[PDB]
Amino acid sequence: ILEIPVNAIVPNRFQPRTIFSDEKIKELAMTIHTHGIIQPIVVRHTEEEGQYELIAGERRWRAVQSLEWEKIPAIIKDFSDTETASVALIENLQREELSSIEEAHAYARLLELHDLTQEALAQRLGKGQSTIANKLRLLKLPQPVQEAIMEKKITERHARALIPLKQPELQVTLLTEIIEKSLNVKQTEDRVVKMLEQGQR
Amino acid sequence: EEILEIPVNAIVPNRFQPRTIFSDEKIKELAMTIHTHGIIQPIVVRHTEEEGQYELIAGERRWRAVQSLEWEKIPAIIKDFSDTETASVALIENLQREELSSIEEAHAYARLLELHDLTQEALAQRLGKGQSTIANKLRLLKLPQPVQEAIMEKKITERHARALIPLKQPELQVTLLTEIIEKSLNVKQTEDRVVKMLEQGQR
DNA sequence: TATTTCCCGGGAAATA
DNA sequence: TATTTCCCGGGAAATA
Repeated sequence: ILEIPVNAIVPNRFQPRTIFSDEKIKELAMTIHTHGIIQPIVVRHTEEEGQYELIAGERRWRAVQSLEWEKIPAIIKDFSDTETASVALIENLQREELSSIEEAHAYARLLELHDLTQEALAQRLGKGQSTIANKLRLLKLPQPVQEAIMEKKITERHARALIPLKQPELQVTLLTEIIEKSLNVKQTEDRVVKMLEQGQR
Repeated sequence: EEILEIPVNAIVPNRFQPRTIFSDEKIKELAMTIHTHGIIQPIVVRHTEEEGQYELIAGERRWRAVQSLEWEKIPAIIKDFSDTETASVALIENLQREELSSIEEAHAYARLLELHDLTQEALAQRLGKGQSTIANKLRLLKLPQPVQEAIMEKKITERHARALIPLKQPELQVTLLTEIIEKSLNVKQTEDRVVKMLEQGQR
């Protein structure tokens, strides 16, 4: 038995997220408030270190979330015969892909250090000179926008669509609107066009 | 160029490269390809600060395969690269990461479904994908081996191979595969070329 | 391994 | 090199 952070636990990832009745949870939380915690939750380790995935006791975990405890008693499971092999597969599938700005910084360094042409770099990476150029352009964008690219909140084309505005204040404005209204790039491109007619008036 | 045999014990991973994670099965799969035909693409290394010790530049995967095969020696190409060159070679490789082919993913999905007795829905949930995306990959496993190789060798795209499935006859599919390559057909054309061949099945 | 339809961002050709 | 244009396969919603 181990006490683990309530924030570290996530529901069973293969199953759909369960939705419990507030009354049934309150009814369970009142059973914990009276008699205490009686059965610890069962979890395992995720790909990340500080993070656990719930196997059993999702109901009890939710009860202690509402009771606002920082810690929850838990039983860790150390499975290998299948788990470790499958975790290797799922990780080999969900390979961590570098963001536009990450690549842009990588391209910038490679061009500075080894005095390469964009053509030369594009050749090596099996890409078009224009693809390299349009990534490097993103480096001129405001740091808030660059973070949104990294945090994968927006796509490359989203950030590219902001470049024409040229004014950092106008860009960070739309960035928040893109996220809040979940705008696609086609919408984002139009939203820019319309703001460059408000620049005329 | 020049190939030389060096001690497996003398080689260390690329400093600037992040600590790689390889599947024991994928390594064993490579080691068994070396054990059978007795041929390896030689690793690229350089000399360290110490003598008789080499630092790996490329081919960490192949080096690991020969470690498990328990050979004392590994064919290698020495390069006089500076800490900057070595670091940039690590970057360019970290950029041009080998992305898994449709068939590779299909085989991965099939195993994951066999192992954990999961639904396609369940797997799709875990991988953050749509049930249909999982289904349509697994479908490719029914295609002729020539077509499956073309996917792997990246001669055609997933959607190309998917478009062949309706031509339920393996002979008709391998026919179009060659036509897709020869005429450099996109998927839209390949879909039409199939429709037209299912009116030649009527005639 | 169920299949069809089709929207949309990657990314490169065209262009400056 | 930097910028504009826009085609097309990934991949998921819909599934006469």
